[PDB]
Amino acid sequence: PLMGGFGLKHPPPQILIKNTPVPADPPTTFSQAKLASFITQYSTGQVSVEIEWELQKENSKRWNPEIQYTSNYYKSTNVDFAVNTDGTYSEPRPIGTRYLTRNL
Amino acid sequence: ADGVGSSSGNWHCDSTWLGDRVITTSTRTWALPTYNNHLYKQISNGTSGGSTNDNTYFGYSTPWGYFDFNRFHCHFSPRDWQRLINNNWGFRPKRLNFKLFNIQVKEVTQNEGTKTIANNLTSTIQVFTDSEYQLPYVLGSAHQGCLPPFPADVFMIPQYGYLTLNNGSQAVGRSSFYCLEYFPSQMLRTGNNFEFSYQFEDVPFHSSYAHSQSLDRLMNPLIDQYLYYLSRTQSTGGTAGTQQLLFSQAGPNNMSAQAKNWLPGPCYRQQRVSTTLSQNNNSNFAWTGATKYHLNGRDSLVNPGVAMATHKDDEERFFPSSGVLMFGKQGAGKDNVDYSSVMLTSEEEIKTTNPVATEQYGVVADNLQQQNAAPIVGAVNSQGALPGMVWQNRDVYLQGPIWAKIPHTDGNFHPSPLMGGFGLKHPPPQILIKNTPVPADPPTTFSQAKLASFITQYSTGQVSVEIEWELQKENSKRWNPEIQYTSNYYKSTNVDFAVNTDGTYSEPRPIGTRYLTRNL
Amino acid sequence: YAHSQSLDRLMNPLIDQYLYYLSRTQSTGGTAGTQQLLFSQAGPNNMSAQAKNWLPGPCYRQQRVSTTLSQNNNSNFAWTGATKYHLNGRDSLVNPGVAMATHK
Repeated sequence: PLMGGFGLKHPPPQILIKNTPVPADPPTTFSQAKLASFITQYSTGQVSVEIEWELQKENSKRWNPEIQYTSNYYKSTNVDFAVNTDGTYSEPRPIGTRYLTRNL
Repeated sequence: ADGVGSSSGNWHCDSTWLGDRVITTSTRTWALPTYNNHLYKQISNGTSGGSTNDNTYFGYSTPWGYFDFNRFHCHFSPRDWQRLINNNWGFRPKRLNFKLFNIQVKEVTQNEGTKTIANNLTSTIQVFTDSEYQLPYVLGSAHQGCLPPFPADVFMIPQYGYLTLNNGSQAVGRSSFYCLEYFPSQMLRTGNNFEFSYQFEDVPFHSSYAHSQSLDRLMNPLIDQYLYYLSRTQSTGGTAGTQQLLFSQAGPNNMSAQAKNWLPGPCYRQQRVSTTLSQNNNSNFAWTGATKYHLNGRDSLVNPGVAMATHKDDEERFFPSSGVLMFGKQGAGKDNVDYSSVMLTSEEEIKTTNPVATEQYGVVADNLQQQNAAPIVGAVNSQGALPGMVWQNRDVYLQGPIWAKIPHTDGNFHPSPLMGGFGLKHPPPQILIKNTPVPADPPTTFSQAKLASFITQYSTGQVSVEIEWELQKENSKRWNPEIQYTSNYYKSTNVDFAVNTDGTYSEPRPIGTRYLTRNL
Repeated sequence: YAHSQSLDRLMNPLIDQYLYYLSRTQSTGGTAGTQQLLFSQAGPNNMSAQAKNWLPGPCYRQQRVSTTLSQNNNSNFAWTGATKYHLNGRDSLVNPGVAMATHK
């Protein structure tokens, strides 16, 4: 994929969910028209997704230290990757996946 | 175990195509109201009012509703119907399975002007099938109220009623009254579900195909016949007309004169109507010039009638008045709607074996000729069954009825439904459903009168019907390509057999079942 | 046994049919009679116009005779007006004939 990712011929199936329609009271005389009146309704619940990942461990003879991803040492008004005073979670920066080096 | 917090069933819609079987299955959401305030009622219409003698009836409307799946588009998507009619010569139903599940019962109450709706967890509904066919069988009259063609629609369940012998509006002595509470029925609360299985009796395959040969062309075009016919009764080329009997062998030159083993199917004539308005007469002949039958003093229109070709070659515009099934387009009125709204079916394919609906069956002699008396030949407008006669049944449609119940009688002739379908002596039992009445608070002092005050109530739920179909595969040595049913290639504002911008599912045209050919 | 339903009344009296029939060939209410094709669904109001799956049994007509003497014609039509069949040059009276209702 050009956005980056894992191209999959059979990706994880997409899960579809819908509230079953519940009709409001029909008339007492028969009518062929479909029922256009429903009870206003919504649903809530919990969802768990669990992915097992396989890792390729870094094995390298490089003598000097690697570059690592580290948080800023200096003081700040609020912590990065944490809620603010109002309770809003924010992500300060995009975090790329490549800090390690290999030989080309 | 069942309960108020667990679902009684799952949603299933599929068509499984395996070998020579196809199993179609549908699920819909229904809503069943309370009919007749839980009352049986006599209903009748007499000739005393503006009604004529033909329209009189006597019968009863019940509190009960009933499920009707009897139309094909209940069980087939337009794509599943296309696989069927393109690839197969015939099909017949084998068995069905039926389920009610996920039943909600809800009470509704009015306070001033506000409405409110609440679950009633302890209420029931009553469901029974008439396995023994002890009730008037009201399916197969092509009534509305079938499951919708499109699975996302929610439909109202139709009220059950029946008609009985009458004289005028009054009832005769043989008139029957049926109390439906007098059968055993299963009672279901919101955790209960209902199921039964039915197996179709052996029925001939509906023939989905056209003949690639007309009935009168079965001959070899190359070879003469050894039989003779009477070619000429008069002397040819002579200065006198002296009569002489001359015989000839029929051959490629005159095929119309050859001897033939078979005859076209039976004929009962219809009046011809043109879609071009100028060609029709100026009058209202719809009822007057109609083809009717007369039963116990009441004239009943013959609709659609015996299966007959809609029109002959190179006449598109003519159709028999009552002869063809007529379907309406989505959102069409019930009364005096214009021609553009209806969809006229046509039988093209049976021109081979069947006479044209609007024309005479043939011509027979009216007299015994003499040297004095000229021969006279009359037309045959209506012709019953003769030996050596072959015909095709009317074609089923995606919008049309699947089966009918063969009346129980001493005798019948070729018991196949005239709307098209599968005639069944033991059709699928009709399923009856009703909300059990729940009384409003009775008085604190005893009274003998029955309780007329009830809690306003209705129920909803899910219904699954699953039919296994047997297929007759097409095996043909035809070299050139068949005609197939195909969607239009050109662009359009909206897709055929799909919802529009407003969400309304529509069916553009009736789809007949015969695109394949066989040899006659 | 007798049937408790006539052959043409097998319908549900409550519900309309989804099929249509040709109700009127002429323009209604207009100062001109210009022909126009108008279709309608048959229903409880007109049952005679509904589509039906079956037809009444076969018919071979008989001459009608009244027990009231005054109503009958004055002649002897017993043999002459009789319903006969013709077999090898001999006319045989059709008796009793195909099963048909005696009277309406």
